[PDB]
Amino acid sequence: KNVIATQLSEEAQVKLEVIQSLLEPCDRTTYGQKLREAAEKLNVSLRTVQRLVKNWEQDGLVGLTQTSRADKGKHRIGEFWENFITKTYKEGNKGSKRMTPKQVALRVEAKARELKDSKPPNYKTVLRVLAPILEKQQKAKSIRSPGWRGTTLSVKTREGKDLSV
Amino acid sequence: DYSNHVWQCDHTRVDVLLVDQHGEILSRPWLTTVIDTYSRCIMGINLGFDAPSSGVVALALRHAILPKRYGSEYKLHCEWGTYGKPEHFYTDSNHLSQIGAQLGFVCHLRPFKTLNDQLFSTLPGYTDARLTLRELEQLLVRYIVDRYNQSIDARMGDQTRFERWEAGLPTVPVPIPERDLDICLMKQSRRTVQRGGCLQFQNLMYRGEYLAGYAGETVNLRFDPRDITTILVYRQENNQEVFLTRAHAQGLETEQLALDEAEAASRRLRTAGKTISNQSLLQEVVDRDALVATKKS
Amino acid sequence: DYSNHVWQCDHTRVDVLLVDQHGEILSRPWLTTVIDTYSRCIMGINLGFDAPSSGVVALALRHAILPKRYGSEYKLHCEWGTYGKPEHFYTDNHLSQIGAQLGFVCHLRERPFKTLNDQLFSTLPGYTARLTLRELEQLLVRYIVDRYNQSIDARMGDQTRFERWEAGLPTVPVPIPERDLDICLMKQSRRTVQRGGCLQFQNLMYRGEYLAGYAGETVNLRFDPRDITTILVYRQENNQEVFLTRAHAQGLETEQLALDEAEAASRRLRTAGKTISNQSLLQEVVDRDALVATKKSRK
DNA sequence: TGTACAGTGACAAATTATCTGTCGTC
DNA sequence: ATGTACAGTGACTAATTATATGTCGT
Repeated sequence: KNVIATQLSEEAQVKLEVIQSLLEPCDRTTYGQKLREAAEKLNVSLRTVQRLVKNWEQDGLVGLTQTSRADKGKHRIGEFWENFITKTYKEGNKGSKRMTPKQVALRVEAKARELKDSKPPNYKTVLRVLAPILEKQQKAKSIRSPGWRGTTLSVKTREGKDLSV
Repeated sequence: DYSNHVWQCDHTRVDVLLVDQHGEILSRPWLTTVIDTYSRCIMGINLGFDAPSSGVVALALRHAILPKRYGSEYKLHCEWGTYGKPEHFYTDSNHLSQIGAQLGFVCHLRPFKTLNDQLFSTLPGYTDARLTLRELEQLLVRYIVDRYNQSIDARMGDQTRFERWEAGLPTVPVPIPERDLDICLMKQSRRTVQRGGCLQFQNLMYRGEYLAGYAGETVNLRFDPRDITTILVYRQENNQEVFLTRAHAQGLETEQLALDEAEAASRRLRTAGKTISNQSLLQEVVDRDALVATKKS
Repeated sequence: DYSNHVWQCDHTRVDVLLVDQHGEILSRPWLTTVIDTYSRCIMGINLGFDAPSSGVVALALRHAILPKRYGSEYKLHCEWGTYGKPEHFYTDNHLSQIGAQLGFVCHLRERPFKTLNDQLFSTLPGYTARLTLRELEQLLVRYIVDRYNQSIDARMGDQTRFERWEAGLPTVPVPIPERDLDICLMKQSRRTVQRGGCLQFQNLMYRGEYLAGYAGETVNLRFDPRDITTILVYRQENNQEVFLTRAHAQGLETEQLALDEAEAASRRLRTAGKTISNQSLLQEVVDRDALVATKKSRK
């Protein structure tokens, strides 16, 4: 479905400024020089303008505006440690236990030593691993209820019978 | 050279004052219209109390390029049918440039007196205001299409301007998908999703198809100021706004509702609350303190 | 042309390896200076491990503009009298603003090094591990003036390098107070004023005449890394920044500490704390959890 | 001059995604 | 489909009014 560009940075506006100039209908006898007069203001070689117009047609304004790397938000400690961190925090916060990340990292240190792993994760990674989990556990406090609207009303009896009022 | 090459966009302010559903005096609306160059055909219009900023023109683009669906209340004779992606567009902020770019047509921005000459300039409250904005929407699409567009042109009077435009399209006018033309809509932002995927908008309440997955999150809305009965919701990201779902107005008493009507509903609801006297509710405040002024520990 | 007319900045990277005030190897410094292109004398000079950059260039420019002085351990026989703005400063955007503030032209895009590099530094036991950046001060700031600038070139009027300087003025500079150009100093974006006007910086604590009224507010510091024993506290306005107070380090043994020494001092605390034989200490955590997991619920 | 630990900002070191060349027939 | 609803918020907008401008001035 539709992807809308917003918050275009100024170099993306520069990309727009060439695209809005290349939008003048052209042919091979005109594309080459009307591209080159843009390449000089892009200050980069013609083939990049070709990939720019390629991506512009391929995706629109969100094609000329760069997309974050496939690695963003994904850790390099790997699948074992990503689990073990999150496993350990999760078990430490059921019942009234309230194991915070530092105590998890102290478990991670113990685990690597007994695993004979010479490179345990640093506490900053462990805190970054749990940061989205902590935020998901936070959001649950805020979720608003729409409430009843207008004149029509009923009340929810524990008999399961909604008594109209 | 051909018709449908360059599309003109024009503005005026209609010297007819209007009255609201509950009797409030409305303003005088601005009229914006999209017309051919080489035909005199009218292909897009928007009318309202919004100033002729980028707003009313961005909608008047959307008006033309989509299939011209129409309602029975218009009592239309003719199908307008003027779909087609433009290729050049011409007007009196920059946002028009982003639309032109994304839709792939050059925007190179810098005749309404036909309706000043016509009896349109003599309806009540022209120049008792016994008309309203929905009545103009129904009548004006008719009185333009069935009469001011379908008639013989002032010069080159061998063709009606619609038919001069219709035959002159270099091939056939091609409609394009609706949902890709959301950029032309209005925008509202940082709305918050309530339990079950619910949203408030213009004192009305809304609900989405899959929006319940993002309760407690925040989302943006886009809409037409012509029927807010369903409005498009998108999830905000760092440099992308992705369409999520439609959301449907709930509890409204009609099948259609213009934005002006939500303003009027609120304004009547608000103006009722303003008439209530606080005289009791106020005097008790000073009397509570005058009592407590006697307290000493 | 004149001794205040045209000053040129220069830089060098030193060929000596340094040890801290305890005995561990640090690096080989960067070195930078400005030279009056009229008199050809080495004046304002900075030395340290921070690499040449607009902050370092601006810091050496303060070292040129401000009247030079020495501590009671030097009291050196030769001294710079250099001070004042040039009409033009050469180092061939931040350097534009200092010129626009002080009112001198900024240009950016014969040099003396061998008189120290080959003649002196190559002779030291630590030439390219047994002398310190407190010592490599005088081993430059003495010899650069007590020998190099005190030398005479007949190529330029047969006078000592600085005699041409103090002779060659169309109007002799007045000295500039230290308060007039803190813009050359370092910057700290946020610091919080603790109770009683105390402020932590570089693991030290500072207090100053009026700072306690700002307790629980945020202030900016500017400081000179050659001795952090004073720091300057600044309060930010809507679009201005006003000099708030000086501040003085509490509890120092000797009132001379440089930024480099404070880092190496704090690196002692860090290395000491990191020395714990913690592996015998982990046994508590795993056996505490094993005990709690051995307790199954009653139902 | 309370005490001082868990969390956090600004940064450097390391990893590695991907985008920029000189190019080849199209 | 719908807990409740008030105090505090944001995103503008009408009115104020501090003060930047363009010309003359000496």
